[PDB]
Amino acid sequence: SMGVQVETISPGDGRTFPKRGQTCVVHYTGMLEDGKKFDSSRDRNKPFKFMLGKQEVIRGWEEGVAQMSVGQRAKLTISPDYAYGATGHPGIIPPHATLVFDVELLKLE
Ligand SMILES: C=C1CCN2C(=O)COc3cccc(c3)[C@@H](CCc3ccc(OC)c(OC)c3)OC(=O)[C@@H]3CCCCN3C(=O)C(=O)C(C)(C)COC(=O)[C@H](C)NC(=O)[C@H]2C1
Repeated sequence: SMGVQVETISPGDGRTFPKRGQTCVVHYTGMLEDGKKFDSSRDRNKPFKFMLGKQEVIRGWEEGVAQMSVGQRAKLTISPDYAYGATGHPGIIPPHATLVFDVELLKLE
């Protein structure tokens, strides 16, 4: 029940929530719980896309972004259980890391 915490930064439209099969178009910035940024689609000036229902992203995103409506900006705090677990992500994220993502849901495709 606490694998991902979603805290609203600015609201969306309150009606359009992503469904399985839909593609979410987002800008994000990921950091360790300490605060050290490890990636951001904003640094590439190009939104990230992922389709729900396909195991395309860590579980904290799959459940976390589905709680967001189009336009919403939110802070997602994801336990290692819902992220990279005991293994981490090769050369990026250590074992048992708590992650924090600033996510803006731009549109659905
Ligand atoms: C210019 C580019 C560099 C090369 N390039 C990629 O190499 C694509 O890399 C990914 C794409 C989609 C999802 C993934 C990783 C997955 C990782 C693989 C995966 C998939 C599913 C899992 O379960 C079912 C899982 O369970 C363990 C693991 O990333 C995630 O889910 C979460 C949530 C979505 C945002 C990224 N995410 C992170 O953590 C991070 O910020 C990373 C990966 C450290 C850094 O991301 C990036 O640079 C972004 C994405 N790269 C790109 O935009 C393209 C273009």
